[PDB]
Amino acid sequence: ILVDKVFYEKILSVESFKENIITQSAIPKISNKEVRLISSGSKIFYAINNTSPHSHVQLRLNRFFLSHIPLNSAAKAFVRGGSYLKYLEPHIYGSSYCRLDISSFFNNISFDDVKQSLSPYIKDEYLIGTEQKLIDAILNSVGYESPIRKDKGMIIPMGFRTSPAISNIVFRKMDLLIQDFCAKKGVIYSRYADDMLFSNPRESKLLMSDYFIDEISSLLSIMGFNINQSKYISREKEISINGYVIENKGGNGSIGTIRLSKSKLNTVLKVTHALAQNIPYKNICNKYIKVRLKEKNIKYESKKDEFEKKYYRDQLINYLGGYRSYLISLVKFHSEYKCVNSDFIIQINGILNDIQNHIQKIKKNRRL
Amino acid sequence: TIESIRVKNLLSFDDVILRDFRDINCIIGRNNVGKSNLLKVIRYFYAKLENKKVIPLDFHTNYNAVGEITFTFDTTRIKKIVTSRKNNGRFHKHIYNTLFKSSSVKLNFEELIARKNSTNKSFFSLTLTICKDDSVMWSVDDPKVRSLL
Amino acid sequence: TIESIRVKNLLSFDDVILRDFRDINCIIGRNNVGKSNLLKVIRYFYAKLENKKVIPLDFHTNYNAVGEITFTFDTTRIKKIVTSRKNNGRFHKHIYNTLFKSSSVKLNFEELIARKNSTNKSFFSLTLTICKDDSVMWSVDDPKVRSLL
Amino acid sequence: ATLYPFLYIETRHIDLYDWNPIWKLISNLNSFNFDDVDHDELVNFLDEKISSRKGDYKKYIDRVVSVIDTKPYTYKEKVINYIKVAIKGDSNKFLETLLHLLITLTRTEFISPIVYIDEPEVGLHPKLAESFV
DNA sequence: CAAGACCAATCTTTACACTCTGTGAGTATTAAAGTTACCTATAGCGCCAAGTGCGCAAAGGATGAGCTAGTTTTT
Repeated sequence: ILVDKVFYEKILSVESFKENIITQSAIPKISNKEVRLISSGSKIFYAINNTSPHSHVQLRLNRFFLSHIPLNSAAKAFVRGGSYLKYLEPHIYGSSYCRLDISSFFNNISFDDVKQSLSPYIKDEYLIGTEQKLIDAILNSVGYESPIRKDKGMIIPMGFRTSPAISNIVFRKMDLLIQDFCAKKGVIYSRYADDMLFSNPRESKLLMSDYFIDEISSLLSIMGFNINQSKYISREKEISINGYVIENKGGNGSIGTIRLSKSKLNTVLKVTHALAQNIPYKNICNKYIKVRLKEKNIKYESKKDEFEKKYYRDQLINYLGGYRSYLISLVKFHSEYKCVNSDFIIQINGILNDIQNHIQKIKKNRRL
Repeated sequence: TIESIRVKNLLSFDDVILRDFRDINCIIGRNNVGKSNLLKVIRYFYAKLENKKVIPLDFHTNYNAVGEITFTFDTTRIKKIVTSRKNNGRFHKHIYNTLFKSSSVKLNFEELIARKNSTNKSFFSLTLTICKDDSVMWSVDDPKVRSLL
Repeated sequence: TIESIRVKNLLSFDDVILRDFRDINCIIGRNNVGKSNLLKVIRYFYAKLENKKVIPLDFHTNYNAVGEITFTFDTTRIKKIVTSRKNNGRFHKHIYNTLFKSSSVKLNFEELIARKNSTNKSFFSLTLTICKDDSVMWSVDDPKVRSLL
Repeated sequence: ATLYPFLYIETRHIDLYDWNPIWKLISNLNSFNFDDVDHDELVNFLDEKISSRKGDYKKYIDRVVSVIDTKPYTYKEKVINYIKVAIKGDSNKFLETLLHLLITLTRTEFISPIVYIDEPEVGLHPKLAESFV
């Protein structure tokens, strides 16, 4: 794709910035009065106003522009058809497993790297007179000058709509380099967001050596990225990643299996047990699940003891339906690839039957 | 008796998997190029199995660096034949040492008995990788296994 | 305009160098296999110059890991034509960018005046390396130079 | 024979790189006398079209002819060369082109050829054969 | 703490300039035709003006209604 002046005049900016084009005025940047500063632990999330000229431009860029630039198959995050299960699937054929993480992935993306990556797909011309270029005008809708990070200048912040696509486009080069490095060693490599998973099917201690870490660090130093030394895992014949267990006993032509730990399913089992023991829905929805109806959210008093009950029932049924959808997604993944343990399949079939029975009982009780 | 054929990033394939084969599998369609590409992939794999010098296949896209061909063989009847106490021959013992030796010495005394000797189906997986510099790599580094397969 | 052809560890060659070529060259001998191998080496080199997919040549012995083909071209006439204050054309100014330069910008003002003598010859060297994994390496990593040559 | 030509087409063992039937059909079905074209005049026209100096393409052609000396062109070869220099470009598609050209050209002439086609559906989807018909 | 290893494609080819029509020794030297040339597309619902919008979210009757929202990963 090659975006020209008319494309930005009609498609990218149909009505938001049409006033600034005929008047021959430069496109303004995003001011500090239009972005929120949500905080979560040691993380800062930037939220833009839902009614702003830049939000519509970002959505149009995401749908029409940042969806056709080719990517690398090793990236399985924020891409249509990608999933965590597809991120774990290729490593079932390996006997040794290694995991790596990138420290401050979004905060360390250089803006000039983004500009260079997006330059070939944008025509080199002046959008507004002889003062502002088309590339700069497009790029002013994705960056932000962080008041807390003025030392680093302006960066692409997490919480915007166009950040993941830009991250994938920027990191395509590093993905290609790492894949080329791993191909010669016979190591399967996959990436989800900023997490890298490496699998070795042969009997060797390459993944447990410091040489692999040094090589990955040297590769990542071209674009200024660093690894996190507190999240380095290297094991053999079994690995656990956020409750997903991948096992392979070893041997020539051996196929591993993927299952879920018991701790991964602990909350749903507790909810099912509480529901089968006739526990009030308020306690179930407040203790196990983190859903609570604050009194401030109430707008009109009207009637009191009829909306809380239906709200809690809807939240419970939505939670159960979502977890059922997750389990049947696992079942569909098994049907497509056949890399799931049989006993786990029996267990999840029983759990699905129990969940469906509980949902039917909840619906019948609500109707009565 | 092949069970699964997987092709990733080769010719006109991005990620194509064929399984559940029957005796009289029939292929129809309008895209004859796809059938020709599948035939070429199979012939290339079987030529590389027998150590023949052939031109590597092309890539669907140049934004990747690998092309993989995966084959799965159902080695169930051969395992039953070899592991029987009645058969004492050179070929049976050689087959056991080549196919079922490495994968069986890493198991304890619980999985071997009453867990893999009743109805289980044994599978053997072989992967061929083509790099960007026209280099060919195997998942198993043993020519004897490839010759026996 | 070609002077040296060198082959190391390929087919039936250990280290063979051919030079001092004349207008007419006659090849005689009872070892026709050597002539066929030389023809194959030349054709393989010129097919790799044009980016064509061909089977890599075999090694004379397996106790090595590389196979080298070296070509040397005489570029005196082209250097005299291009570097004259008489020819201002698109093709004249492109050969100096691709075939020449990157070797005169690294010289001071005393080597250039001594390199303009009427009794000087300019040479260009290309090296092709074949590895054990059927990989191809070039001494100059520029397709434009190969296309121009 | 020259009033009722016979054309035979084999579809199974067909060479797609050979266009001899097309050229024969074009040459036979013409209403122009190509012998009135002056070779010297055309050579002069081409030389004047491409020249940094008057009389340069003629010298090149003469030098080429002085060493490529062979049998002179026949009439059919000359008309084929003229058609090739006039047109802009050189299994099922070949047969369709043959049939369409035969139908189109045989509209202002009293020559009626007869064409035999063997197995037109070799290696074709049924919809492709239906579309051909 | 620094570090070799810094993507693919960006449209595709092809090709001497001069005065002399056969020959050329720059302190840093591609470019103009031809042939193409690609597609992006929409969200709650209903209504009347039929998509460029307006109203409303109580019916209904132009601003009381009433008013929830899945899992997991990255983070």
